[PDB]
Amino acid sequence: NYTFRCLQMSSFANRSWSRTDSVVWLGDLQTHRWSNDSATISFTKPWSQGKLSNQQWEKLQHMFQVYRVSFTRDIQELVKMMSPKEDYPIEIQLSAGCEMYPGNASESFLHVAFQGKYVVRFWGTSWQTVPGAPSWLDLPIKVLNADQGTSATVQMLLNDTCPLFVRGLLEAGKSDLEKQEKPVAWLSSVPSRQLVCHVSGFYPKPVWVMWMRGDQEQQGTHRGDFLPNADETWYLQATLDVEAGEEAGLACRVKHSSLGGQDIILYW
Amino acid sequence: AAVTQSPRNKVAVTGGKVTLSCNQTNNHNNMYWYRQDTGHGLRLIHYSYGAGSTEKGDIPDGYKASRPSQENFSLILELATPSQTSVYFCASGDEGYTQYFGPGTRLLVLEDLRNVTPPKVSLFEPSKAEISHTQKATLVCLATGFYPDHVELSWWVNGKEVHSGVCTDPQPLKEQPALNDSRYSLSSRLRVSATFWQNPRNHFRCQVQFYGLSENDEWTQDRAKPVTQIVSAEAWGRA
Amino acid sequence: QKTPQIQVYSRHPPENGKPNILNCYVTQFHPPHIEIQMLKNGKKIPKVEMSDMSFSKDWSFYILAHTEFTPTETDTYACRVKHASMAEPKTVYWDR
Amino acid sequence: TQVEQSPQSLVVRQGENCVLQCNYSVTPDNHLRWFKQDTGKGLVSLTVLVDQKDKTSNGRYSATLDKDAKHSTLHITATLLDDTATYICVVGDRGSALGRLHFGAGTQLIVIPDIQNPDPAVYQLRDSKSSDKSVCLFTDFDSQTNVSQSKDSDVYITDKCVLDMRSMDFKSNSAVAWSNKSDFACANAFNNSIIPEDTFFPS
Ligand SMILES: CCCCCCCCCCCCCCC[C@@H](O)[C@H](CO[C@H]1O[C@H](C(=O)O)[C@H](O)[C@H](O)[C@H]1O)NC(=O)CCCCCCCCCCCCC
Ligand SMILES: *[C@@H]1O[C@H](CO[C@@H]2O[C@@H](C)[C@@H](O)[C@@H](O)[C@@H]2O)[C@@H](O[C@@H]2O[C@H](CO)[C@@H](O)[C@H](O)[C@H]2NC(C)=O)[C@H](O)[C@H]1NC(C)=O
Ligand SMILES: *[C@@H]1O[C@H](CO)[C@@H](O[C@@H]2O[C@H](CO)[C@@H](O)[C@H](O)[C@H]2NC(C)=O)[C@H](O)[C@H]1NC(C)=O
Ligand SMILES: *[C@@H]1O[C@H](CO)[C@@H](O)[C@H](O)[C@H]1NC(C)=O
Repeated sequence: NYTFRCLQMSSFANRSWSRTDSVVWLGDLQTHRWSNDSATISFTKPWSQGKLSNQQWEKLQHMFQVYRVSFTRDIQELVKMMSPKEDYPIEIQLSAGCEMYPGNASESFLHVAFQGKYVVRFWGTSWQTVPGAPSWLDLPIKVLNADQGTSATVQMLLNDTCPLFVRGLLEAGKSDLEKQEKPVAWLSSVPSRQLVCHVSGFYPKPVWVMWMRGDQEQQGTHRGDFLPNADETWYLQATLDVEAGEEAGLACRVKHSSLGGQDIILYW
Repeated sequence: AAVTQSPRNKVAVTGGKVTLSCNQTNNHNNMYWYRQDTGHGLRLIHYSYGAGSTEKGDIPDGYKASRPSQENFSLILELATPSQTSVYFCASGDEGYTQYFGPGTRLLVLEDLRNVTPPKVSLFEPSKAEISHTQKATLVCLATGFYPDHVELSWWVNGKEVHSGVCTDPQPLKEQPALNDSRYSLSSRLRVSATFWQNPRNHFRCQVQFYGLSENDEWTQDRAKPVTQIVSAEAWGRA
Repeated sequence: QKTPQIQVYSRHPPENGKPNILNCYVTQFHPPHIEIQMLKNGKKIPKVEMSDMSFSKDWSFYILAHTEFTPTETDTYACRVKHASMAEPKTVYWDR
Repeated sequence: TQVEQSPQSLVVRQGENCVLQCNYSVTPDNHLRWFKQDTGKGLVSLTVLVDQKDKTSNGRYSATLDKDAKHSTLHITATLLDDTATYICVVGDRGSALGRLHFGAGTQLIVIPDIQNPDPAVYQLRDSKSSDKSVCLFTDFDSQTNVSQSKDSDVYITDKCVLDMRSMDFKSNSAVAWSNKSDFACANAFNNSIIPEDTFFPS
């Protein structure tokens, strides 16, 4: 049930200075990156071309080499259009791609944030402002929608190219997408008093961590957030309040796909 | 989808303030100014996305822009220099990609105005030989003694301009090529049917619009001030 | 503007004298322009890798820094972050 | 200089076809427009091509655009005199007002008019106000005939020029000569020009 995400982040500091950087994710694995300094898009995975031929890829990259330069000048020209209404510094963020579902069905999106607020999306055959968006955007929208050729292409990329590509990505990357990596747990404590159960290096993300006295799951166990490691595995911790002296006989228990049913039991 | 420019033709001295105006009624948000110099394609100077805004184009240096209103876009040259001699086009558009162009304004910027002189105009009447030989009648108009070469010659018959049967020298000729600020001559022809010319109720007139000083330009010489004016010559057909 | 959250943690179970990797996970910031340092005993660590900057579904930014480090009894490790949203920079120390 | 046109100038006989070329490196290339500009006038739009491989037409004008080759041509079928004009290629880099137009420098076309019934003559015409002033008018020669400037710098001779009486579907070449002095007559006016043998000189 994997989501393919292109994340464009563009900064516009003043009239002249601008940079645009993207990353691409399939699920929670990075497949591409494209740094403002690079003329071309980089693969972060051996399979990042999916099942596209070299022709199909070059053509796709070229589509984008031109979009990057063009997007930039268009935002600049729109700032000229609104001013002094709106002004630099400006941050535009794009989130685009498609979610793939059982078998054939899919759903594409293209969402735009301005100054970190979601305001615009491509939907159907045109750009439209979403709810809560400021009315002034109605001018940029009307101008963007005048560009018939940009619209036709965006429709083609959302409707056809994106799911086609992702269909092929999932095939090329099954091996990495389905990798199983065992977590490793350790315990530690701090004053307030508070026990910690560190679980690190597991993949994929779904995991279970509860403190326990025997077979008794503790009420107050607090799951922290999933933190990433640099080698594409996950880190999580779980904390539990205790009166000093009560540490005796407490276990951290970890369930996870990689372990094939041998839960990690760590006593204190 | 119509656009007008004023003036259509200007003679100006070095250091003069010149203002070129553009007007459009289409309610087009967007206006543009360009200059056209032979051997170059059109070049963008300034543009505007709406009232009270302007933007530098590719060649802004020496021009200020003014967008006082939706209808009006003005190109202002505060200190005109010979290098701004050109043909200037204005344009307008909505959100779409088309730009609708004005008719263009020709500008010449001179170092000195000391030689600006309006033309004398003469009309020469068809030959009786031509009439009998061809059954056609050819008028000739002559414009002489003018400087600089910024003139529009046009023919009018009974108070309406005629283009059919007309041809005017592509270029004026220099009356004295050996001389720096030589004066110019220009000729033109209007050919009609002999019987049209034979009709004593047809008023023919050659008209030359000269472009010179303005009522405001300074004039330090004893001759009549060479203002932008019309000089013309006229005759009635006869049997 | 939103303030940056800094979280410091190690890749492997820390134990004195044993080579490891240290992470600084910086999140929840806008705008994206940021400066991240990783410190040993107050001094900038020289080989620090950065992930590509990214952002979440709430449009806030995040980035992961890591460096190789050896835990000892006496050496302190910290991650120092400067942003527009903060008067002075924020230092979060590693604590096992 | 991202829009090149060829040829820079051409001369054709009335009735002939011609092809004008445009080659560009503008990116992106949303659309291409051909303008016609008459000497001393404005820009009239003939056609605009918008598709990857595109073909258009407008009377005796047709055009092509190939966006991969970044190439466009403009064909004029059966040229007429009024096609004498500069032809300008323009590329637009957006499908919207966000775009910039990139103008070519143009191609200059001159069409030599067909002269169906030549009747070379030099006539003498009188000033309407001053009886004693006159001009000499060389007319109705065909297009092989060239009008040279005089040996005398006090004699003025204008270059050939074609008028079209659209009403009678009739065209004629003309040139004018006059002079400060009056030891000057029309018989001796076009002396320094190769003028046809049968030229009418009325008494
Ligand atoms: C103060 C103003 C604030 C504005 C805030 C609103 C921002 C909303 C912005 C939405 C994106 C605007 C991008 C416009 C991009 C066009 O400038 C660009 C150039 O278009 C020109 O060239 C095109 C071409 O060469 O194909 C066409 O000819 C077009 O007619 C012409 O105008 N357009 C493109 O490069 C076309 C592709 C658009 C790609 C954008 C979608 C990217 C995400 C999809 C990824 C899915 C993965 C498969
Ligand atoms: C491409 O698809 C849209 C409909 O799909 C939706 O919009 C996409 C951009 C993407 O976000 C999808 O996941 C969405 O489900 C078509 O839009 C319809 O167009 C018809 C006629 O063209 C019109 O009557 C409808 O109003 C549109 N539908 C909606 C839901 O807005 C579009 O035509 C497709 N274009 C191509 C070229 O394939
Ligand atoms: C981000 O990338 C763009 C394009 O890669 C850079 O713009 C170019 O900058 C160079 C060198 O400074 C100029 O000579 C080019 O004319 C620019 N090309 C364009 C605008 O298409 C931009 O400088 C980069 N920004 C940063 C901050 O590094
Ligand atoms: C634009 O932005 C950068 C980064 O903030 C700044 O250093 C630079 O001086 C600015 N340039 C101009 C011309 O103002």
